[PDB]
Amino acid sequence: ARTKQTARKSTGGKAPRY
Amino acid sequence: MVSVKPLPDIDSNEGETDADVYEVEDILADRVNKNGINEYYIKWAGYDWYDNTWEPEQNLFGAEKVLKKWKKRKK
Repeated sequence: ARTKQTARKSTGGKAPRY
Repeated sequence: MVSVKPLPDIDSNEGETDADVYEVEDILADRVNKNGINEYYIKWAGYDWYDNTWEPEQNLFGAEKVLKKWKKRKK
């Protein structure tokens, strides 16, 4: 396999507005 | 009320955590907020080529190698 790095990625969020 | 305890709903075994981990191809740029959060322009592999976005260092807990490599070469 290719030696590479991975991380989370914050997949999700909400902007608090009205 | 009913008296029940939690279940092992989360796996304790190590394996495929892709659901919460995407590939880090490399860092493209960086930024810091005024609030005290540092962020980097990550090219996530495994996803679409145009998916790259800024993510906090906080999610880069595994990508310390590549990130610190970036920060070593670029301030």
